[PDB]
Amino acid sequence: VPPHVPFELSGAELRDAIVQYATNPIYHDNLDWLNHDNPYRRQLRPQVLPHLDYDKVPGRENILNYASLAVQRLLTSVYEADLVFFPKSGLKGKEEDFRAFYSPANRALGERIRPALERYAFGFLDDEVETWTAQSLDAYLDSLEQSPVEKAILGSADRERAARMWLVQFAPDFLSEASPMMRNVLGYYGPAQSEWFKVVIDEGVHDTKHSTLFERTLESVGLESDLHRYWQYYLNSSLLLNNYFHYLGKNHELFFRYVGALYYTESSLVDFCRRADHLLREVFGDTVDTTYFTEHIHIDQHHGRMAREKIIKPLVEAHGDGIIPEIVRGIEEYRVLLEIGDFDFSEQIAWMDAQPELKKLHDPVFEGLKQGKVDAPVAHLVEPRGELSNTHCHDGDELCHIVSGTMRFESGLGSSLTLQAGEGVVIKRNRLHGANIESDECVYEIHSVGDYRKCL
Amino acid sequence: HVPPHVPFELSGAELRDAIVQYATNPIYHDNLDWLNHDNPYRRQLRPQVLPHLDYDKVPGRENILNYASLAVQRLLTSVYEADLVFFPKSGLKGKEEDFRAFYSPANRALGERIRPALERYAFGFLDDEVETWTAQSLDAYLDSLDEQSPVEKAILGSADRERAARMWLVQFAPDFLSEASPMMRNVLGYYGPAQSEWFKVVIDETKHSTLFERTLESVGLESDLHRYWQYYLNSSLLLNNYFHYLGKNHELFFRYVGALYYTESSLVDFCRRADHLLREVFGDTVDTTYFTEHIHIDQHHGRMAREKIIKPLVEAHGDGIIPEIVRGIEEYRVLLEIGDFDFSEQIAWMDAQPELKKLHDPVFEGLKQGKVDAPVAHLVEPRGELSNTHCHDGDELCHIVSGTMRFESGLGSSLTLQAGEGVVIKRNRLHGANIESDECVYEIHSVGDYRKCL
Ligand SMILES: CN/C(N)=[N+](/O)CCC[C@H](N)C(=O)[O-]
Ligand SMILES: CN/C(N)=[N+](/O)CCC[C@H](N)C(=O)[O-]
Ligand SMILES: [Fe+3]
Ligand SMILES: [Fe+3]
Repeated sequence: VPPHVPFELSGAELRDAIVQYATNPIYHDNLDWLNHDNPYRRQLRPQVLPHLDYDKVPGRENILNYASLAVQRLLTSVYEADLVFFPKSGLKGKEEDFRAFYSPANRALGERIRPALERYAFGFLDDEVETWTAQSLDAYLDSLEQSPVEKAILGSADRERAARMWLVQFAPDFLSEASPMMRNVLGYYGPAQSEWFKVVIDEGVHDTKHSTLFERTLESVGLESDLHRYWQYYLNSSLLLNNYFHYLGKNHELFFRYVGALYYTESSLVDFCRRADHLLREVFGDTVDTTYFTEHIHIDQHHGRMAREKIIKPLVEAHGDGIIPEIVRGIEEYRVLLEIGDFDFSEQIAWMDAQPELKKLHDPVFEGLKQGKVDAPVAHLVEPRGELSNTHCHDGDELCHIVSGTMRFESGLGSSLTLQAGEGVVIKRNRLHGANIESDECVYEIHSVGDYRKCL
Repeated sequence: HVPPHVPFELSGAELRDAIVQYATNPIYHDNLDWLNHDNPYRRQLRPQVLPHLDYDKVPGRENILNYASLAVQRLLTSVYEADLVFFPKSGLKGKEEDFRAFYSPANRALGERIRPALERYAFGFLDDEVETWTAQSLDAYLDSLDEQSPVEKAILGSADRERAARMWLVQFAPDFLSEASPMMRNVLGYYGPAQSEWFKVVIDETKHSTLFERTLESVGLESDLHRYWQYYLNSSLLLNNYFHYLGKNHELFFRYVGALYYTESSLVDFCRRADHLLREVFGDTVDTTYFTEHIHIDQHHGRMAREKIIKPLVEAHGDGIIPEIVRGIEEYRVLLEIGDFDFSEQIAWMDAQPELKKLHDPVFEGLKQGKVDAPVAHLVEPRGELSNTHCHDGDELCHIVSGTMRFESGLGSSLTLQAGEGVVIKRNRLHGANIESDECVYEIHSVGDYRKCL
């Protein structure tokens, strides 16, 4: 038997493999803000990927940096090669893209880089979450206010816009509802397998399928339900939460983490749906369809009790107390990700609402640079009409200054500024944004100021 | 600027090395026993032979029961099954290291890198075995689809009916004990009304795996995966793997739609024959509930598949998908033919062991007359060196010089070979051996066609 060479992929070889995956034409920059009923095109900004360091895994303070957003986008695309999608309008005329996404090559290239991407995406959780007995576990589960999202949306300068931005964050999860969970039903194991399957079944009648109900919610507020129309408006943290469940479902060494996360999500579901129904009704009035959420507003309309009694209990008995720390870890990791999502979304809404003031704030920041309060690297850019900078973020504060021409500066769904000669905008660290050129040519500068407040 | 795309490429020595890399995980090394003992993480891939196979030369149908094809089928089963959840019947306690060796980032990535090449090797021949359509002509075709069956003939014609039937039943263990797992692969995602129709079929599969457990146990077999790994025929793995292939690779979704229609439409006849044959072989003691769940004509999802899956998909996605639907049906039918042949051949081979032990004498004598010039391998193996099951691409003569060998030809099919004895080993037939003396000295003569030595 030849010696086993352990799997290894790092450094330049890893960078090249990531670029190889992501340079498939279906991943190149979109010329528009939206994907138009084409579930095979996902914007991975492959031109930036050669310049990121995938070997240096970020901690929590840096997980909203651009490299993390880039990796979350990559991971979503890799996981979704296992999911079936067809366009709403049918496959006719989209066969080439279908075959580009579902190909032996696209799968193999993505699967080769998946281990490194998962370390980059989830490695920080090792430091955010810390032997057990059946006794300790029972106490723990037993021990488990206006929410951050409610505050963000209800306090917004534009409540309807803020709520629409919120709703599109759920498109990949709710429109493919239960897909990551279904990954745990394949195979051959104990009575717990049928219990898992029961939960999945709840999430074959198409009209009552929960994804169909969420389609109606989106359509009732003027949004569309084709995946991934709103790709460029998906926040880092939203992708992270969705990806976490594909991670747990695909990687069966993490099965017991999923068991924990299932218990916690089912136990929290009714409160989540009640709040969602209330908030949406307050924002949109009679016209919003909240049936997706009201399917679970009755106190017993969840699978939490069954998860504890028919999944956790039999698994601990069968497989021993060694699995308990994994159950707890799934719960605690998921709770960390929820915190990150609340922060990221709140920050994004504030950033969208502040655009007029951040356009004005360009003036004193630009003046500060002239006075030499900060010595800021400058990038000088010249871009033609319709060069659409697909959405991204930067790791420090940046000042965008227009020398000549006209730019549409995009900060969120329904959140835009028109920047003309001599105008600009303060771009806040980690905030999702993009731009398009509206004149024949636009000449502009990006100044890397670090902390814009030092220029004031 | 966007860097140029380097197309995915893996072939030649790099591919061989990658296959060996995957398969040298300790959980894949040769078993010291004939059976896996309630450990679903250990699968025998005979990694020591893998460096010497040519994965670039894709076999045609005449060669798909050759050893390289068996080796690739074993590899593919293991690669696909990393996506399936298994725990031991006795629980995970004491098997955690193997659990983590199978479900690891490395094991998955190594298997996925080689999956494209393995699938070309496994299924490439179908391109030449199966050859624009309209909704009209598809209807005519489906309408045109339809005497002991080959399996009935093989089992009821056997020298040992109970043994033949047990050998048959273990072939289904990976499929039936994980029932509907490959089909479940098609329900993930977001597509039309057909998604919910697919899901309904999956739901419809007491859970059926539990019923098959009872069938196995009623005839003295065990239901832990993969106890009987070394007795799984090439063709059985091929049939199971085909459905994981269709389910994992969504460019093949429409092939799966066709294969679903055909399997549902053939299910009742299959189950009726299985029930009758098992009752004849075993009498009152066999539990056939797994099969009698589907002995009623038209009580399958065939009509729904045609009206609620095929029809809406053709309307939505166009007539371009129709040839793929047909191809799934025709490919599956080819694989069934191969399975019928392979299983029939294996049962005949098991039943003929006493004659093939006697036939060693004239074949060995023929080699002395100078009838065939045959390459000879001279082997010396200690007690308990268990040659995990495999096959050869030509007929081989095994001759024992000294010591004692258990020569294994199938489940419950064994010969004891002593000094001066041996056996004719028929090409493509699954077999192995164990050494029962302190040392056994023996010879393998590559005779090609043993009949030329007579
Ligand atoms: C308004 N521009 C901006 N925020 N940039 O980061 C520069 C964009 C540079 C280039 N068009 C791209 O998409 O990378
Ligand atoms: C009875 N022996 C036999 N049929 N062989 O092919 C050779 C056995 C060679 C070696 N033990 C192996 O497992 O490959
Ligand atoms: Fe930018
Ligand atoms: Fe042999």
